[PDB]
Amino acid sequence: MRPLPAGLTASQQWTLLEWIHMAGHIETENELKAFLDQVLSQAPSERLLLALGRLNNQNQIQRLERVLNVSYPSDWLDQYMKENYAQHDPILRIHLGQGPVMWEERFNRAKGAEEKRFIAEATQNGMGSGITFSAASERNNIGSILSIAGREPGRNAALVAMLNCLTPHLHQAAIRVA
Amino acid sequence: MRPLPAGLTASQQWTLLEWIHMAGHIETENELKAFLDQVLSQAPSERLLLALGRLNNQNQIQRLERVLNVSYPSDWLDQYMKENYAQHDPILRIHLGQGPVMWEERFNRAKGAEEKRFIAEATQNGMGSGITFSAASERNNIGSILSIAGREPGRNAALVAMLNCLTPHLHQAAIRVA
Ligand SMILES: CCCCCCCCCC(=O)N[C@H]1CCOC1=O
Ligand SMILES: CCCCCCCCCC(=O)N[C@H]1CCOC1=O
Repeated sequence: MRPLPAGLTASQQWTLLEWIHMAGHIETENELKAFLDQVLSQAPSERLLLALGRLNNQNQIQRLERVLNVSYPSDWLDQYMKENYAQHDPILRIHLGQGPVMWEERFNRAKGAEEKRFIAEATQNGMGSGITFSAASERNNIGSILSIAGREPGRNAALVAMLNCLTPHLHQAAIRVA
Repeated sequence: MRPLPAGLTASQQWTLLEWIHMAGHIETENELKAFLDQVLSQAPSERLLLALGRLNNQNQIQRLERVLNVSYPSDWLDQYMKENYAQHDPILRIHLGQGPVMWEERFNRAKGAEEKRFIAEATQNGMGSGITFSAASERNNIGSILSIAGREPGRNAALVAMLNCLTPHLHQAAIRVA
């Protein structure tokens, strides 16, 4: 169980409490999207996506089970699907449950030709910077990712810690919804 | 979704945050008992039980699915089973999800002969006073009760509100465990 954030203001503590409390009441996809809309309204980004996947033995997604697009550009997602980006996107190779991953950091470390191609295209589409939080359940090798695009979220240590702590609860909600 | 408590101190707010955060990570019966042990250590009682049941159309338990005895006296539970108290105990007739129920209040309103008999026996066994919190999911007509014996918990408005808010999360955990 990931530790709760230190250094939050009373308002930030209350927000996180509200978020986890609300997450525990989510039963439907509509409720989940609506809740993610509200979370996003508190973050310096307009682009959020949650995905649920079946995992390999190293907690990496081997199959996407459910994608809940809250606010990624539909044209970007259409391209991602058409161009087979799932196979090249470094973010889909994360070991879920191992801590938040900053995209710029991960992208800078990419060496493969197809990976670099993807990164260049993501960059042109305003997706060169962002953060992905994750949680995994080995009850049935299933995990979730919460992705937020932009440079500003990663710079807000409090928000990062709050979203990180929310993620396991979003994961349980996503399992219930699925 | 039940509203979060007003008037909590920062320490009480933190406790509730820790409880709901922890509840969302519970996967096994062992984890659930251990967690309930920790919650009980924060309440003026030594007697706690959680039960999961299938519900009728009015959100009353029609069948007990799982009982997790944390600290009810084993002899009391043995008697409860042997003497068919499930059929007479006013607390098992609660409409789950309709707010905390104070036992003394409920017991004072009992008119049936067998009900009164049960109440007299419960009273002799130190179970004349207490509180039952509840939550229900109509996804599959399933609900949980959290019972705590004693007069002192009910007198602590903050604790009552905190436990009440924790209960839906205990319910989701109990479903996962079952
Ligand atoms: C089935 C295809 C739709 C699933 C797309 C899921 C993408 C999740 C990982 C993620 O956030 N990657 C970022 C990295 C840069 O650009 C993206 O998009
Ligand atoms: C299958 C039998 C065991 C299940 C027992 C469940 C009891 C839950 C309701 C409850 O807390 N009633 C109180 C009221 C006074 O005395 C009790 O015990």
